[PDB]
Amino acid sequence: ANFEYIIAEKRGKNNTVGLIQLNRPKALNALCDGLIDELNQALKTFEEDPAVGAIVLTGGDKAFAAGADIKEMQNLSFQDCYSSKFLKHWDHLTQVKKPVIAAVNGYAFGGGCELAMMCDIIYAGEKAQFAQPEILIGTIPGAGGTQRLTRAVGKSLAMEMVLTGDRISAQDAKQAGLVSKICPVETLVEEAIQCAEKIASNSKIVVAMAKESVNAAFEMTLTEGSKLEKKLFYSTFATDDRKEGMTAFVEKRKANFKDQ
Amino acid sequence: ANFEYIIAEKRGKNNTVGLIQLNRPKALNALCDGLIDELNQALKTFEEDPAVGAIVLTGGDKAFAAGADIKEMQNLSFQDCYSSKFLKHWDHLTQVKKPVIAAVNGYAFGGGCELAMMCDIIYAGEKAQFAQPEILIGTIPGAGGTQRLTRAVGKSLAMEMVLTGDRISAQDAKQAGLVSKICPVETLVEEAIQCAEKIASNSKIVVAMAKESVNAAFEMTLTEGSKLEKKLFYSTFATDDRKEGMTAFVEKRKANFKDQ
Amino acid sequence: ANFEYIIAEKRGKNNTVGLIQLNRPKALNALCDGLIDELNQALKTFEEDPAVGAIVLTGGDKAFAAGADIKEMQNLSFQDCYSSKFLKHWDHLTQVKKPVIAAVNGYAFGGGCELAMMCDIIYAGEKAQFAQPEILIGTIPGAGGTQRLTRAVGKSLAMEMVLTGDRISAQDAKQAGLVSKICPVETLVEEAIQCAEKIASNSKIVVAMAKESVNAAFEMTLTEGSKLEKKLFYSTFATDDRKEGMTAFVEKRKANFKDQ
Amino acid sequence: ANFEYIIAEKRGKNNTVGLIQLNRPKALNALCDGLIDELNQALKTFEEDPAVGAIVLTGGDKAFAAGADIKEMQNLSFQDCYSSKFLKHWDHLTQVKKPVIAAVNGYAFGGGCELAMMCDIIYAGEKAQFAQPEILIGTIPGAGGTQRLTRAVGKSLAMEMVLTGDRISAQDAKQAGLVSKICPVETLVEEAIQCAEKIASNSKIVVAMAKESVNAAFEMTLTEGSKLEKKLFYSTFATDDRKEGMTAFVEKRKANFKDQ
Amino acid sequence: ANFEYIIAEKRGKNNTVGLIQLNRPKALNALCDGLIDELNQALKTFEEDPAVGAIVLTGGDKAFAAGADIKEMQNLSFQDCYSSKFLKHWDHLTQVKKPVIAAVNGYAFGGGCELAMMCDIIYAGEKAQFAQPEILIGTIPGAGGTQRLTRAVGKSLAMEMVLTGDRISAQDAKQAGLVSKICPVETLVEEAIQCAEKIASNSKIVVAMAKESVNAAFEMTLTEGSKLEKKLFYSTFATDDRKEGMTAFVEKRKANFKDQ
Amino acid sequence: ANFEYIIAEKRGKNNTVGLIQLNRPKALNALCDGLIDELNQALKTFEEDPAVGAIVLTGGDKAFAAGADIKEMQNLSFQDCYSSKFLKHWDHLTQVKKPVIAAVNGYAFGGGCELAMMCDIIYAGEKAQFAQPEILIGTIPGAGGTQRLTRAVGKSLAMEMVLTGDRISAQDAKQAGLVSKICPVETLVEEAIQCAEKIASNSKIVVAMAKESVNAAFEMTLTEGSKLEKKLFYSTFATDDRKEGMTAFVEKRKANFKDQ
Ligand SMILES: CCCCCCCC(=O)SCCNC(=O)CCNC(=O)[C@H](O)C(C)(C)COP(=O)(O)OP(=O)(O)OC[C@H]1O[C@@H](n2cnc3c(N)ncnc32)[C@H](O)[C@@H]1OP(=O)(O)O
Ligand SMILES: CCCCCCCC(=O)SCCNC(=O)CCNC(=O)[C@H](O)C(C)(C)COP(=O)(O)OP(=O)(O)OC[C@H]1O[C@@H](n2cnc3c(N)ncnc32)[C@H](O)[C@@H]1OP(=O)(O)O
Ligand SMILES: CCCCCCCC(=O)SCCNC(=O)CCNC(=O)[C@H](O)C(C)(C)COP(=O)(O)OP(=O)(O)OC[C@H]1O[C@@H](n2cnc3c(N)ncnc32)[C@H](O)[C@@H]1OP(=O)(O)O
Ligand SMILES: CCCCCCCC(=O)SCCNC(=O)CCNC(=O)[C@H](O)C(C)(C)COP(=O)(O)OP(=O)(O)OC[C@H]1O[C@@H](n2cnc3c(N)ncnc32)[C@H](O)[C@@H]1OP(=O)(O)O
Ligand SMILES: CCCCCCCC(=O)SCCNC(=O)CCNC(=O)[C@H](O)C(C)(C)COP(=O)(O)OP(=O)(O)OC[C@H]1O[C@@H](n2cnc3c(N)ncnc32)[C@H](O)[C@@H]1OP(=O)(O)O
Ligand SMILES: CCCCCCCC(=O)SCCNC(=O)CCNC(=O)[C@H](O)C(C)(C)COP(=O)(O)OP(=O)(O)OC[C@H]1O[C@@H](n2cnc3c(N)ncnc32)[C@H](O)[C@@H]1OP(=O)(O)O
Ligand SMILES: [Mg+2]
Ligand SMILES: [Mg+2]
Repeated sequence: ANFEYIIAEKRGKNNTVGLIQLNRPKALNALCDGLIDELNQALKTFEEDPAVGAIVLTGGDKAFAAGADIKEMQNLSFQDCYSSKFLKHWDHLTQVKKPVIAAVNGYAFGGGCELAMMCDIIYAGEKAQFAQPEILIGTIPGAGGTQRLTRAVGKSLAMEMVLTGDRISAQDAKQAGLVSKICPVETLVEEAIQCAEKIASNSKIVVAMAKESVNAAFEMTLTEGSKLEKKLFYSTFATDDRKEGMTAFVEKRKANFKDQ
Repeated sequence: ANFEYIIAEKRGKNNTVGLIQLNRPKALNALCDGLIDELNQALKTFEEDPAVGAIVLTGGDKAFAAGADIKEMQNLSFQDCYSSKFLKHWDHLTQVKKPVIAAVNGYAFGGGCELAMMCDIIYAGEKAQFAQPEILIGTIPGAGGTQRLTRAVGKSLAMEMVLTGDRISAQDAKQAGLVSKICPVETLVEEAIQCAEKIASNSKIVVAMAKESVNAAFEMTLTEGSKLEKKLFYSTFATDDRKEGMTAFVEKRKANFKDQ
Repeated sequence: ANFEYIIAEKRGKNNTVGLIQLNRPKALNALCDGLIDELNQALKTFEEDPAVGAIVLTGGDKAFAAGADIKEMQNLSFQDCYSSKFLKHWDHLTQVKKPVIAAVNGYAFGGGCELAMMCDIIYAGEKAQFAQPEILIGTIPGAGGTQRLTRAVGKSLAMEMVLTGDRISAQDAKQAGLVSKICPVETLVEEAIQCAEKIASNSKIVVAMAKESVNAAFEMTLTEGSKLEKKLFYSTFATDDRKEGMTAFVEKRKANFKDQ
Repeated sequence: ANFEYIIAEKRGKNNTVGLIQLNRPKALNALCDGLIDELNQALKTFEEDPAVGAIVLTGGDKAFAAGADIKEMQNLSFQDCYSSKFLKHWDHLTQVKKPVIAAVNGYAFGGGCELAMMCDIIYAGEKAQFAQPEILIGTIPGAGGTQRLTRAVGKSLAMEMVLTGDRISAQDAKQAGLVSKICPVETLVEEAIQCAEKIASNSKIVVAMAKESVNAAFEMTLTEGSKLEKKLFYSTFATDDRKEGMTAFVEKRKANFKDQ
Repeated sequence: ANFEYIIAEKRGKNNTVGLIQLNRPKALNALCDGLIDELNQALKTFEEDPAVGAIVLTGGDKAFAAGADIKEMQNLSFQDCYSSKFLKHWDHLTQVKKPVIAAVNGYAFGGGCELAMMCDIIYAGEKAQFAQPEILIGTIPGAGGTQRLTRAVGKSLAMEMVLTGDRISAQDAKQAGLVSKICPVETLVEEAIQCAEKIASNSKIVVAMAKESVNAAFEMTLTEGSKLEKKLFYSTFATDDRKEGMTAFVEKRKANFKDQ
Repeated sequence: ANFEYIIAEKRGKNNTVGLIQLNRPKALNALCDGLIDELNQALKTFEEDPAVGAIVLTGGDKAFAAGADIKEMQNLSFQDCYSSKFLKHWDHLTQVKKPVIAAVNGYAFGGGCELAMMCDIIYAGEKAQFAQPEILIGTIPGAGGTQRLTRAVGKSLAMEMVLTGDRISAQDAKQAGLVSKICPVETLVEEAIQCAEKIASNSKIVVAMAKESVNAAFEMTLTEGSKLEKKLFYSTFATDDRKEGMTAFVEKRKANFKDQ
């Protein structure tokens, strides 16, 4: 559809991966309400499509997302934070059932780093940079900059970034555990699509159950997380893909999953 | 007693280290019911042995453990998994009170990675590989593979492995946090025994309390985890080894612990 | 004030950073009760000063802190713990609202490692070393040596250090996530003061909210932690520094925070 | 609007209370998808309405709600539950930030008891009956019938109701703590509206913060829940109603809250 | 089988309920090692029986259980308690998948109250009494006496019983939430068996899922409890009894469950 | 002493119970900073006094405590609450390791209800009343009024009291779980002292462990709470009172505890 701030298209072979690109190179991909709206619409369309198995959220080659639009929240009041339209539709990424890969190129600061952290996998470019400069403008992160970041890179580095606003390179993010792979700036998006393709080639119902169990590691205690994982594991046997997948292995052949 | 799938013996000076070697070079150490039953028996006898202070779990030079036998759970239905005696004796390692070290040589896939992740310390070989290919056969990890992994390597890398099934090298595991030390393939087992020897050289009662204190980090909040650690710290003053160890510091000599 | 174990002074330009140096180059900065008292007093004075924005905790070039004085706790009984004046004023550093940076040079063992882990940021020297040798004296870490360590470096490395007492290098500490920056031995203290200055230049009220939100990651679930972050983010709009910081950005100028 | 299964209207003086009634006497107010969709619409309309301060959910004199429509979920398969439009929009009532009072008359079984427990306050009639008969049809509660009930009436009584499917009288629910007030069958709705009017007479912002603080008790530990309550207590000081409410108290007059 | 301290028999029509009666009227059913072992054996036998659907745990008319045998743990030591197993095998009731009903007649003190609290449902006689007199002998509860009690009766009453050792009447336990139904002394066992029969008539697989859902209300947060309950609810559709139960309702007939 | 708002004295035989009375009949025992400062001092001296075993907190015959002084927080700013001295030192009552009983007579509103809930046991008079009218002045509870209340009386009643500011009778508090015993207005304090004396007749070190175990119910999961109870149960064997208490029981005599 006609989008002013993003470009939604299905990339890769078999049209199984959905690429959501943020088109705003004049503001370094500023996350305004209009952009967030289009982003949520695209995510819903790809999540409600049987062909799409995974989504790849990317930006530009110079900056993935420079965070929220300060020009909009400048004059916001405290009362305008609780009972208003402003800043309420940011956590839609956390309610998606299909895997979402984050291709980060250039600056990913504030809302951008929060947007990437909300995604399952994060692929960063050789020149990518992450930071939480909220402290430099008199505010703190508001979408996971102090919760997901701390759990990923630890307290020592999280405290520094959040309290100093300094940037970390893609290498430090890889070494700290924030990102899983570093790819060239020219092939970052292609590598993310290739990864999404491999993920979409598996049983979607099982992929969702897996994502749910992995995400449950930050909301439960290990003892209960294990029991919840085993219950989801038991439930996999109710699907036909489980029988097909295991039967293919014993017969030494490729499995043909039907998403059921 | 006789064993068909494992080799159990005591190693190290004074025979203070119990070695459990998975012996099935034809199935890449497939974790079948027979192997798990013998593994639990080997863990039990070493647990009830007052001479053994630590246990070392190892496999083969090419494969540590390939996971559960897919040929056995192929025909299993949902009703069987929930209330039938097939997949119910995998979590005995979590109940072992003595420290356990996992000498991972070669493939540690699926149940193997979980088996190693359930131990306290994991020593990996130069050519060791870890993966969670459950998604490739139409299922998800069922022994905490999505809980302990996520807590160690992070959501980004854990999500990829669980959703893509791709392998990670020993170097990637050491940098993430899954394994602590990388050893040559020919010296892995001996170095793990040498580490177990150092552990067994301390008071077992205090070694058990310390092991329980570390495990509490994944089951309680940081506030309550510190209070529990405080009470366990106070409990050490009720043992003779505490007085002996501290007295062995003021007096410049070697401590002679008595496990009491 | 006159101190016998520490040297409290305000370093850096404009006197915005408070430095607490443990001066005991004969027992490797053994954390005696008298030292802990002076340390708590210095922390209180800096925390109750409108000029100090951040604190830097450091020791000697050869040793940061060798842990609690075993000479004192040698003869303590089980009743003397749960019920006396012994080992009770250690966790005061956890209640300090202002950021604290740990400049670790040389040995940081036992209580010294826990003392460093209680801080928000840890800068380690090239020759610095961390360890938890409590197991060698018949005791276990009782001030967060297992809780804050396991959550940072992982179970495998934490279990090893706690059950073996081996020393990890500054490089390994950074790769695991315990420390954020590896600074030269001759410039460690200066770099830490510079970092503290960069933190003390931001809105103190916002810096406090940021620290508390990051600490919440270890006390709450990811869902509730995100909602607590939301309310804290909303509360920033009630301060004057929030508007000044954002207006300066829109106007492309420097922000002059008033700490309110 | 044109509702086929509900009757939404603003009752009470000043139209500050929104009444949502379920009109399906021929099915004991069975919760079908159409009924739930209309229920969610009425909730959103009253939530966005600036005049409505509280909502009152009620049914018939003989049945509040007899649970979900079994005729619809009869042929549903396991795959249908994890997809395909089925059973997703039931928890919308928990996201309503405004207080909701449940006026229960007659049968409140299964989904009806869950819907009542989802509300903040529950007023039951002299003849009201609560039960969880899911077990009698080969299923279990799926919208909190095993979590909120257990937390209110205890494990002993919750187990009996869930495992046996027996009913409890309004007198039993009040003594157990499930309902707060027992009103006559002829004046249950009026008393519920009166309670809603009293709640809609104070600052809506403070009412929202209060409701969130109460729900916080079931999502965190007592230590963290107290700190959030304290932070919310600090936050309300930024509102004008806080100053007006207290000023009126000091001056012995009626406070005129402006909801800001 | 041959039991010296208990009487295990299968009571009720169709032999679907297993009754475990503690036969020791000379020590008020003091829970000794031998008694606990026999109790565990009887539980295991009933749990591994395809006919028994529920278990009824009862004692004498004057005493259900007077707690652990002080004559055995008198000369015990801290070392013999932490490492050497002398007190374990008590939590065998927490691992039972089938519902267990506690018919409490007379004294239920210390271990007896803990034994009853570990069961799912508790039926108390008109003259039954509950207490935690551990404080009177210089000890505290050790089998969840403080955890399960505080979560049912409240902090005020729990604190009083634990710090004073006073007894509460069956009526008080009923109003507080520790007992669900008060039965006459001469009909307590029969009514308890009747309730067990009502539980032993539904799908065992679904009854187990329901019990596990209720037990989970004390191990995690509400938001996570709702998710697990919803997932377990979805899983019930993979069983045959679910379809049979719902089809019988639509057809207005009795359901014939087959435990699958 | 020279107190101006309270009357602290040691009542009961042998002077083993410390009575703290709030003397302010002209303000319904308003909790101002001066009262709280003296209350903390009275709690400190009684906690350090080796003869006092329990404390009893009481008010007047007409009012226990009418909440914080509104006239002192009227002109407070959002920055003052977060940075200034105002509204601090209220949680000291929760840090008292010795048991504390709350004798509530008359009004217990706002801060008074929270102050009473902070104690371990609450004895209420026949005419006592509890309420949380904070909502009527444009504020919410700020000392656990929602956390501890909801966890005791339930969500249904807690929501009503917090959102309507309605008063509940002493009978309602007893049936809900807020108070444990109701006593005549003329003998409330005497019965409270008698209860405190009973608690003071047992081993203080064990009484402390017991209180710590009960408070643990509101900070951890049921699984972890049970394990901590066991460790505290094991730690009790290191005390001499444990041996004395059990030795007296088997010998049918009265135990002479030595507080160690
Ligand atoms: C609860 C739901 C909402 C909560 C979400 C959390 C709140 C937030 O995210 S706060 C926003 C965080 N702040 C930031 O991330 C950093 C702000 N941006 C910057 O500092 C810099 O622009 C930076 C470092 C990224 C790159 O700087 P630089 O290369 O020098 O180029 P710069 O001139 O500044 O940017 C070019 C254009 O991008 C604009 N821009 C950059 N970032 C933003 C932004 N966050 N908002 C609005 N405009 C922006 C610039 O203003 C400029 O536009 P123009 O000249 O037309 O006015
Ligand atoms: C908690 C209750 C249970 C929960 C546990 C969680 C569930 C699981 O663990 S699922 C099992 C894990 N999944 C996998 O391992 C995917 C399997 N991929 C492989 O197995 C590959 O063998 C791999 C990559 C390890 C090595 O590949 P490769 O070197 O080419 O050897 P391969 O060709 O497969 O043959 C070696 C022998 O090992 C057998 N084998 C390997 N893995 C398994 C296995 N998991 N089960 C049974 N047999 C196996 C092979 O079938 C083969 O035997 P054979 O010639 O008689 O047919
Ligand atoms: C509230 C809960 C708080 C408690 C939480 C956990 C409890 C603890 O912290 S236990 C203490 C930590 N344990 C340890 O450090 C094990 C000790 N190993 C060492 O201390 C070594 O000295 C080490 C490795 C740091 C450096 O050793 P090295 O360079 O060879 O020199 P060394 O001779 O040992 O030290 C020089 C002086 O420091 C003293 N010293 C070193 N550490 C300590 C100490 N922890 N306590 C007392 N004195 C110490 C030495 O005794 C020696 O003094 P002296 O010559 O007068 O006898
Ligand atoms: C997020 C996941 C989704 C959310 C999970 C929640 C889903 C659930 O698990 S809840 C489903 C469980 N609910 C129940 O079991 C209660 C079922 N109802 C009954 O058992 C009885 O009707 C009962 C006990 C209320 C007594 O009613 P009674 O006085 O005997 O008269 P009865 O004839 O049964 O009812 C009159 C009409 O109501 C219908 N009715 C009653 N309940 C239902 C129902 N739950 N569904 C459909 N129709 C119903 C009856 O079928 C009958 O209609 P008709 O004659 O036209 O077929
Ligand atoms: C990891 C943790 C696992 C273990 C944790 C469990 C911790 C515990 O349970 S500690 C035990 C706590 N229980 C108690 O304190 C209650 C002890 N019993 C009593 O106080 C009283 O006997 C009471 C009130 C029940 C009834 O008293 P009363 O009616 O006057 O009759 P009484 O004479 O005392 O009892 C008759 C017989 O029962 C014996 N008996 C009663 N209780 C016990 C007991 N707990 N242990 C051993 N013998 C007991 C009596 O000693 C007496 O035997 P005998 O005449 O041969 O000496
Ligand atoms: C975060 C750290 C701090 C957080 C703690 C939480 C914050 C709070 O507690 S907010 C305060 C909440 N408490 C209240 O709102 C109740 C205020 N009290 C009342 O309203 C009365 O008790 C009431 C009407 C219920 C019964 O009182 P009543 O017998 O009718 O006569 P009343 O005039 O009100 O009382 C007599 C004297 O008591 C004074 N008084 C009563 N309550 C207070 C109070 N909370 N503060 C100051 N003075 C009070 C009255 O002002 C009056 O004094 P005066 O004649 O000199 O003006
Ligand atoms: Mg890491
Ligand atoms: Mg109750």
